[PDB]
Amino acid sequence: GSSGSSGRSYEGILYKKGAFMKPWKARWFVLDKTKHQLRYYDHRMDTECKGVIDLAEVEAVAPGTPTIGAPKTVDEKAFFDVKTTRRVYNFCAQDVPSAQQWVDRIQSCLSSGPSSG
Repeated sequence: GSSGSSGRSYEGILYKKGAFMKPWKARWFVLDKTKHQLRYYDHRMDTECKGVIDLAEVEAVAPGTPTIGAPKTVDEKAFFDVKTTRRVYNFCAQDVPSAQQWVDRIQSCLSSGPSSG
């Protein structure tokens, strides 16, 4: 991170696969490093958070490719899939880099393993 002070975590635009008539939906996600969870609100600063993704339940992530429905803004070197216990998630930032940061972030808080080394 470093860039800007910001709260005690990160926050940026994050879309989600459509899987429906309509294309992907752009939502405001919240990469909480302190809570290690994924909080996304329908609208920037909504009454309450709608849905959570325990990063601690993330198996890993991989840079996927732009499919149908996705935005024609971001590139292919941005989209990143998030694997969890529940199911696979399709996410992508609004930039090739901005995305990489999203990954590194999520990847920076995957699952607890062996310490010391």
